[PDB]
Amino acid sequence: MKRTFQPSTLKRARVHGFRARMATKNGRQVLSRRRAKGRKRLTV
Amino acid sequence: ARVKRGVIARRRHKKILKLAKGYYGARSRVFRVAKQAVIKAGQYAYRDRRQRKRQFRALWIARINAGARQNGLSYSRLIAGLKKAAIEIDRKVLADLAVNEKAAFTAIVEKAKASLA
Amino acid sequence: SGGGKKPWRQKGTGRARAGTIRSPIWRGGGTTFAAKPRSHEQKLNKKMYRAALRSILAELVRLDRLVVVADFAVDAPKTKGLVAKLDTLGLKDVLIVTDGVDENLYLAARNLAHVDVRDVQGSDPVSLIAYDKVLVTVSAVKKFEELLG
RNA sequence: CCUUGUCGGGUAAGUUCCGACCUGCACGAAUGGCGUAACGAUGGCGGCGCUGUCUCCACCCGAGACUCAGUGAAAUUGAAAUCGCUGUGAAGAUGCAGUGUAUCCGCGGCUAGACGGAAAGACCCCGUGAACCUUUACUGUAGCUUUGCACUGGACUUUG
RNA sequence: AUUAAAAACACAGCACUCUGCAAACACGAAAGUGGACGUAUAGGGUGUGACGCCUGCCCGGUGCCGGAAGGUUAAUUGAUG
RNA sequence: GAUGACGAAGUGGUUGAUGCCAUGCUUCCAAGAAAAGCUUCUAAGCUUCAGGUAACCAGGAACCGUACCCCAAACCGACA
RNA sequence: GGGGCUCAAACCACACACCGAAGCUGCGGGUGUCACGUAAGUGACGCGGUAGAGGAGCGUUCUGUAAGCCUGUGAAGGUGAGUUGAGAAGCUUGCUGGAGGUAUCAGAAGUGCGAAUGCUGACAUGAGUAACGACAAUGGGUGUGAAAAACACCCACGCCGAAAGACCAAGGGUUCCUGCGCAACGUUAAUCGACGCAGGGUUAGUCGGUUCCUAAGGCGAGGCUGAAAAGCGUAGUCGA
RNA sequence: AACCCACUCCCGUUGAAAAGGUAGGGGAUGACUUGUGGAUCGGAGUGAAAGGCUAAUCAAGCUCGGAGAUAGCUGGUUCUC
RNA sequence: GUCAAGUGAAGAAGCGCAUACGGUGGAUGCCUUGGCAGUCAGAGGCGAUGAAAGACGUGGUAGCCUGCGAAAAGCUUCGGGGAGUCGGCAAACAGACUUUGAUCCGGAGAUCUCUGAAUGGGGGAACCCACCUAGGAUAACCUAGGUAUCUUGUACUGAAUCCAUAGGUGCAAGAGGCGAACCAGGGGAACUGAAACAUCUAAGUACCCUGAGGAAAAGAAAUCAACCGAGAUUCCCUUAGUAGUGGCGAGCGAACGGGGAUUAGCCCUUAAGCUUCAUUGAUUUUAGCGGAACGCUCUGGAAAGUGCGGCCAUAGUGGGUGAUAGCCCCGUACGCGAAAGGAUCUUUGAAGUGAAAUCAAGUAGGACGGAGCACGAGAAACUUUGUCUGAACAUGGGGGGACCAUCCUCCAAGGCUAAAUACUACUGACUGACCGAUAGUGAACCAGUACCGUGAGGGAAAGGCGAAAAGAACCCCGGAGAGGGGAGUGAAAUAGAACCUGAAACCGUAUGCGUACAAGCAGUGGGAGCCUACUUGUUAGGUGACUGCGUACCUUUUGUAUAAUGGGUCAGCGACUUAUAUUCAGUGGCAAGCUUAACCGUAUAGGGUAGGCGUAGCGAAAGCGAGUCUUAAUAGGGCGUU
Repeated sequence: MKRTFQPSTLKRARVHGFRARMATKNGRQVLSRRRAKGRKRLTV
Repeated sequence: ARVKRGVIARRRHKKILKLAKGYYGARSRVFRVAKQAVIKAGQYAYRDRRQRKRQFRALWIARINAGARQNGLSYSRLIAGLKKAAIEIDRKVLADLAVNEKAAFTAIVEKAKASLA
Repeated sequence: SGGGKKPWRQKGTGRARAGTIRSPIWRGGGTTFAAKPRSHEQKLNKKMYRAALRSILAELVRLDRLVVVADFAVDAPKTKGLVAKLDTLGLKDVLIVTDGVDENLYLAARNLAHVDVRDVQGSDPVSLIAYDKVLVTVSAVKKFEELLG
């Protein structure tokens, strides 16, 4: 009975990290929406 | 112009819950049960203003009946004298004279044994 | 702000039907008939303003609330000089209606607590039914009859 | 389907089973036909052994239950001073009517009722609701294909 | 996955059909890629489902394959009225 | 109940791996990573000092992680 | 309907009484309409009510009247009592409150809640009920302590022992250790703790990474392609 | 045996657990089990095929917009005479 | 006394009701350092001179905010200010700095680590590894610069290939990124409405994408008009919901002509205009300075309030001071003021640009297929064009809604142009019949936080002591507890920090009465006894033995006690609004007239009568008019009419 979150700091950064978001246009506007909302982290 | 309704709603709950004073349980202390209970108590209070006039009319008649059969006459023979004689005296004070002034009630039932009709 | 998705599924949850966190029933939600900036300006006919002024001036005469002077001018721009001249008329809480408001008469009496200095054009239904006396000059009743008669 | 067809076997007795018969409602030869060793947490039958499955439960051992100490929930809930019966009644009553019972209050148990609790019935109907699938429904359309004209030329001939 | 582990699916074997290679086919507005750095004993698709004995009749309907060349038929052309 | 000083025997025969020889051998088809370090060859180049190869001598090897938990009360499961 | 009833408390007639409705009458109460009244004023007929139409109001907050009036000799608010009105509701007052309030008459509305399996918070009931997380197992002594079934040590007894033992990667992030603590957290108590507060603690040429190299795959100068965004990709250069 | 599975019983169903446990059971040198990194995604993948699976969600994920969709339906709509 | 019988007051484990206090809880009222919406202005961008957004560091205590950046709550300079200061949560304490002028406030400069377009190369953002040149350093480094790509320009170099093209290399110059809307374009839904749906609608909306600017686009007639004329564009008001258009359904919707806002047209024989500098005066902005006039008295903790008397006023309904202040304080009216920058306007030069070359050819026109014009290809004009074609040349050519003639009016295929207009993330000032902690921003408070998700994303709750901390020395019980009892403090501590008010549900203690042989919506009519206050009793409050009648409420229904729905309860919140058109009623102003819209306005005034409706109808219409139609028929009816 394993669950859906199996943590890995390497897979977290290559899917959701900052370079990954700013590599593509649709994620480069995740980072601007998430900065327009004024969030503390903007890459989690 | 915003208006908050906490001062008017608590004085309106406190009127209906003062009229509920003396009621068992949540009928006297929560509003949804006390509003219904004060409405019901004023439906009954309306109804029983009519029955009070009926319950005393039965009690007068029952004591006049009981005090007439002391003198050898029923209720309906005592009342029957007075489409022929005329005392014009009512059930309220004949019941009060059957109990209290028992000799002045014997004088009325002999005027009704004088009518014979 | 917010309340896009439904808070729970439509059935099965034993909970009353919701469609947003921001319903007007919910304490986060919007006012149901929320205000927007609107105007409360309304239309008087031009004949109807004039007939209502002409009905007010008639009652200012009839109640002795209208006091006509030959001319009304102060020389210095000074409130003390105009208090001292209204006191010669037995007069406080006044409307002063001139034909044209001069500059010293405006600089005096614009601190003074219960007077106004209007011209005839700038007189209005409320401010000559509000002050306990109205001073018009003789030049003002000429201008009131150019407008109303 | 009729149907537990009929006959044989197995049982004391067998709608299942086995072997037959052919009267195949409504088998049939690559939506394969009929067999078939081995295989199977496969379906149905029968036997041996074994037994608390059962006649029919008895005793025993641990963990709860029960009691005391400490901590401390939940679904539910209009309000409750919350009986039986027989009638009545939006047609199956703790509450109406009539009448019998019945001192007041727990605890342990048992679940007949409270049309008990749980999920705005899943069946059924409804809606000029939805979705998804189908096609020889309607209307389209991607794709494939045909020809005209472009890109696109000359040079003889069959040919008009 | 979380009520169905089976007789369902897969399978080896079998057949049918497509495909001559810049292959059929598939993903792509397209370049490109996969098939495949393979080449008909190969690859795709369909159906049956070890093996043994076998797989009858029907080409009307519908599909597919081939066929004359007649009739009907589209844009285009623009005679004549 | 801590620490400073002293402190004895320490050999032999058996049985042995799932460890090592072994990335070895034998056999089978389904036919079994790349690239660098490394070894070597020359090119373009060199003054044929630089460069190379041994020897001797002297010095150096930066940065980051390191506690603790892992058949879990420290991870994934709202929970010791 | 029950008790119970038999020259009836039954049925059939007739006579006379009586009881019985919010009906009717007596008596006291608004204006609903209408007619009269030079508008005091009495009369007459009404007055159950859902959907619904009409008519009249009360109360709340705000603005004008309001630089007014009230109020620290005590506002709003809260809690009582008394009183008045057909009603919504008003007025007066005791206590609490400790700084505001708004006669009247107009103006504006976030204007009146018990229901929407409403929404938020608080709080009941169930109920001091069920449970307290594997049925390895605990029993004494001593200590400390405000208090020990649970902490420390001691003597026993059980349990695991291809782990309930030792490690590594991952993942976490100080949980490690010591002194002081026990509110909260710990399914009880706790002096104990993975809890609080403060100090300390992690030392590398050789162990792991970086650095070197590549796989899948990603990016990709130019380039090819595509309404745009972009897709694909060569050289390359990332990626254990 | 480990390991991976999940046929049967019972318990558990407010659970120790949003799918477990105990006793038995299947595979266990293979079409095996598994770590780490990667590839494919919403009329779209993936599927030894069950409409299965695509983060406890799947006859079309999640999230935010169109958007206060629409609802001839449901429920509710607050002072007095 | 005894025995029989009859009668029954006390004795409540617990419950009910009332009252009195108390707890829980946080309502209400009052409040505000926070929001919300306007009006008037500002300036409309930031960034390779390294932005938005950050990571990490920076302090005597040191966490998090705010500042800063290894020069790190700051360093140098001017200018201002004049007595205190070392930012805030956060009060204290250390060690200090300041009249030889600190802190603070503006202008200018210096520093400015790491990430981020991120730009030397990589990468899992805040990390890793380098190279080149110059200088300095003892087998280790250090300092100051360079090192991205693409575009354009330029120099040098040179493949197949002879020439020179491609390519290579170096230099200059520029670009990239971010931002709430506004703008020009590219691509473009669907639910929905039509009471189904497909044409159509929704709607060229949402959304994605690309550019530009402080505005943008548009714009100087191949434009409209009817034989009269008007002259760019954009914007508002009307024409008018009219003409048209449309499964002629739902719907969509002009123009002519008027009224306004604004006011410029220049050129392709080279121009206005605009950018960059350099200057000429001027005006603003970035901080400040001066800034009038009240005492006594009363109550009180405290006076601004009371009572009396004054004063000031270009300053009187400001903020807060121990209760309500024109004269206490800070302001306000009103005057003044700038070392140094910024910005606007203006002189008068300069380099540019506009600028495409020379009045427009693959263009106008046409045929197919689309799209637009309000116009669903329709008699369809006009405009755009994906495919195919294809002119005339001022004794031309286009338009005037199929088309043809005649008139009228214009010159397409080159351009550039201000103002009126749109918007507000950001500043500032004023304002509100806006909100007042369940409200108003999600956010008054360390909020886009905590928390939930792998992620995009979702997204809270939480204000109030007092005037002043005067925040409770000391004593006592307790575990050097928690929490209390005193004493102090204050006006008040039942203002003691969870702190103003302190409601209701809910939970208690005390007291009075009722209740253990009596059946059910829990009340109501009658009613004894008992108990409290009072005064007379024929009262007032509490309790209510006993008894008559009595099956909650909502919703939904022909009907519900219904065993039909909904509600555990309390407190807050929660549902007929607003805009624009229109009709009817009431109430008003004017009246055969009435009323204005944009806009103007020293601005609720006044102007502005474009328009709208009325005074005349009938007809499909020309038209005729107190009258048409019809038919050869003024012959016969419908509509209107003082």
